[PDB]
Amino acid sequence: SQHNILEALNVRVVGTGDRILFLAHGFGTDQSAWHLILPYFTQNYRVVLYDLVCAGSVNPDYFDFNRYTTLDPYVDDLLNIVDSLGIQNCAYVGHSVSAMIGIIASIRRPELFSKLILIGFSPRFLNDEDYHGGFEEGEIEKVFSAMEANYEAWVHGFAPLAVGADVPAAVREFSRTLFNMRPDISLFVSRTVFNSDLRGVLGLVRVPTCVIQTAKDVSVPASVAEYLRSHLGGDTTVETLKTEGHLPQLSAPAQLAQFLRRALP
Ligand SMILES: CC(=O)/C=C/C=C(C)\C=C\C1=C(C)C[C@H](O)CC1(C)C
Repeated sequence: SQHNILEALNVRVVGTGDRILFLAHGFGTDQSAWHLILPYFTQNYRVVLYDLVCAGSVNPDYFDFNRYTTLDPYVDDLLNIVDSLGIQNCAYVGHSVSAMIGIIASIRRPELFSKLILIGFSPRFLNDEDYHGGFEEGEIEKVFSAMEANYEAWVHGFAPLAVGADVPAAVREFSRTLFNMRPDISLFVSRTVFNSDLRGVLGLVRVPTCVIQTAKDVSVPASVAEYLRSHLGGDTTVETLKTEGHLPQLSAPAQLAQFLRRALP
């Protein structure tokens, strides 16, 4: 139930250091997205990885549509893993939805995180009055229709856009993990995430935070970076990668590793 979570979400611990580094993947991927970055840190860090319940590498029977209606159960899962491993202090790297999860988690448990590293992070995707998130409700409904009508065609068109840079290996990988997801789960999670809004709680963040924005993220306008600088409550830094795309850990691992290396405690 809540009790076999380590096996259910493929929790793996690698590396040698005392300092615990948590690598948390985002939408459409699983923990294998970190495999190019991982060798940069395993000599100096104790690295914890897991898969979100919605990952295609997780048994889809674990995805309870009745439960996973907001981000809060996802946060519960993260903290359950943390507590189950007996982790009292760690550095946390969250990509995409895992960035959103980490924000909430750090408000709940400020003492747990020495540092938040947020990659491809947005507090809100939908545009509001005086807020450019990058999407509109009508647009999103058409995406959901395409996903339902022919998920695989959608993935085929989407994966290259999301990877952004001309790195076929990265596109192929992101496609693979998207195709592994059960289509109805992908759609449901997308609905959940698109209708989330963390703008109200950004000021409550107390933990030191590094935001790593990419050059041209389909999910995150450049304006969001400055917004986060203005609104995040903790000691915050914002930095921009020179490479384009939503998935730097696959498309530009050397550059991402460099940024991480100097941001990490
Ligand atoms: C079709 C199109 O161009 C618009 C993208 C539509 C998808 C479904 C967006 C998916 C996601 C991206 C990849 C990264 C975000 O962090 C989380 C979120 C669920 C919003």
